[PDB]
Amino acid sequence: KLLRAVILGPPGSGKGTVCQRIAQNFGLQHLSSGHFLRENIKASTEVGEMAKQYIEKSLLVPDHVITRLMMSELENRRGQHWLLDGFPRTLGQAEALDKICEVDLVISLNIPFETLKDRLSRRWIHPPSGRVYNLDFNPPHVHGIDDVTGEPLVQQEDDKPEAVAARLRQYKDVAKPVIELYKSRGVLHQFSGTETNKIWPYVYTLFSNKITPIQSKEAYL
Repeated sequence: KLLRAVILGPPGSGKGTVCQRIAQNFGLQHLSSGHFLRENIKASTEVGEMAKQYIEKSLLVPDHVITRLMMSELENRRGQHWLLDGFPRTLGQAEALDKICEVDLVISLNIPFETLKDRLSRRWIHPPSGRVYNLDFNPPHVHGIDDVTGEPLVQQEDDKPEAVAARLRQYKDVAKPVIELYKSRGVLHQFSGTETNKIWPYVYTLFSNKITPIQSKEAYL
């Protein structure tokens, strides 16, 4: 009856964007830990003020605080369709979620490493300012130099294949137990394609199979 949907993927996969587009196209509310955290901190709720302290003191909000905050928000929404963006991250979080609902749909965006590494291979940066140029997207106005200063661009260590592969492995170590849990329940769709422009229709058809769209012309595209 009510859709319980989750979208997962590593940083830079496009899941925040796809979630928002799904939210507009299907009239779902975009639910994420980041969004509820900001809301709670802004409103100075009990969990909000804890979270604030975690960020200021340790630069990191513990998973159990995110869990607490999500479960309490989702409990105030049990009469609506849920689209969870990037939650559950960990297996304990998944176990908590399963106590409050039956998850019907999990999408994981598992873009091949070769594809992620190639996008990052044409990133150039102006170190002093942090200005970023992707040559296939937002190239500099003059080859090899910063738009503002005319100073040389460089390729940084964070975008090199070894740094990228290490971050990908860290993400998968955390994500794998959740993927396996939902894979076993028959609810899981993994995008592993090379054409990232196909992510949007791939996700869209999976929601169209569950719920009727609000017939926007902003689907294509």
